[PDB]
Amino acid sequence: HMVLTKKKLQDLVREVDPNEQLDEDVEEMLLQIADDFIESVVTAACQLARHRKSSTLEVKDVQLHLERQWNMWI
Amino acid sequence: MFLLQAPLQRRILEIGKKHGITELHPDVVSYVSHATQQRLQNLVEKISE
Repeated sequence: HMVLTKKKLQDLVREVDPNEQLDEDVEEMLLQIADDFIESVVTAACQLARHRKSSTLEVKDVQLHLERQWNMWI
Repeated sequence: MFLLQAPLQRRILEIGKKHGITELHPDVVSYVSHATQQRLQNLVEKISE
């Protein structure tokens, strides 16, 4: 099932550059990338969690992976 | 929320089952949504550059 809409994607695009409609194929590609991202991130996080000898997914886990494999600091 | 809350929640919960995870803290969904928005935001910025 869809986790991101064409609309919400387009708002994101607009936010970066108000006058710039993105090519549909590029929209699909990006939607696909968001899917791979959620997949890999959550998957890698669950590993970190399981390592904590835990079973509940927590921000801590996702954040740790983002910082380490993506150097994303949020 | 940038991403669709309900299906996101379900999909995260779904990926966890395959990886020893039984539960997930509530705001984890929002966090993932935020991270995904950043992932896409950077690519778009780069693409427009």
